[PDB]
Amino acid sequence: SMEQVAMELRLTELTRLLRSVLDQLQDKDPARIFAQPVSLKEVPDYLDHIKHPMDFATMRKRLEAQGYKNLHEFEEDFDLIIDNCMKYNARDTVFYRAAVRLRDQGGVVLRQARREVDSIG
Repeated sequence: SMEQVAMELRLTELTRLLRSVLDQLQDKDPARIFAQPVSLKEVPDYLDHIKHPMDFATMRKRLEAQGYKNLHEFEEDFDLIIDNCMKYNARDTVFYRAAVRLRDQGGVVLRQARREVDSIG
């Protein structure tokens, strides 16, 4: 149906906007601490601690399959990146600190992304 196509075009345009958002958030991680999944070879207990691991490569795979239906879903995954790190790692670590700085810097990007999502529809 034409209605189905129109909905598909809206999801495509959302995907474009989310890709730009993703790029901007990942620029706020110049150390590439959040770029890839925590390796279970290197941190074998990780899944005892963290029940829903997340990282930027995993988000990018979801995104390119148009797997984010709205901005809330994308933000949920971004928050997992931060929140998982802040639980597993202590306050005195480069990991935790990186997460805090990513959260603080990413909030600015996401604030305007929400306005754009609402504005364009």
